[PDB]
Amino acid sequence: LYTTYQLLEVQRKLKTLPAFFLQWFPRQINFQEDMIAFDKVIQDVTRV
Amino acid sequence: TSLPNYLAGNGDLGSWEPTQIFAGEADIVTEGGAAGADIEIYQVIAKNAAGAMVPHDPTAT
Repeated sequence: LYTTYQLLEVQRKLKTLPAFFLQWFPRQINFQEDMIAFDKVIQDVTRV
Repeated sequence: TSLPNYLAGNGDLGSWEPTQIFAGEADIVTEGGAAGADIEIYQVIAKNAAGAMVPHDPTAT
C-alpha cells in the first residue's frame, strides 16, 4: 500500500524586518485632514 | 482648482519673522501729513518745499 506519516505541531512565525529605525520615530498621529503642517522653531537660547 | 492631489509630496508654507520697531522707552508722537511720492512701510520721510512728505534722501540741491 503506502507509508503512514505524522506531521509536526509547529506554528509559523514570520520575522519580517526588525524595527531598528522605528526606535527614532516614537510619535504617531492619525489625521483626516489633507496635509500636516510642522514647525521649525529654534529652541536654543545660548546667549548671555 | 477642481481636482485634489491624491499623491504624496511636500509643500513649503512660509517663514514668518518678527519686525521689532522699538529700542527704548520714550514716548511716541504721531502726526498725519499728505504724501507727495509713494511711501513704503517704516520708511524715513522728509518735507519738500511744498510741505508734502517726500521720503528721505541726502545730496539734494
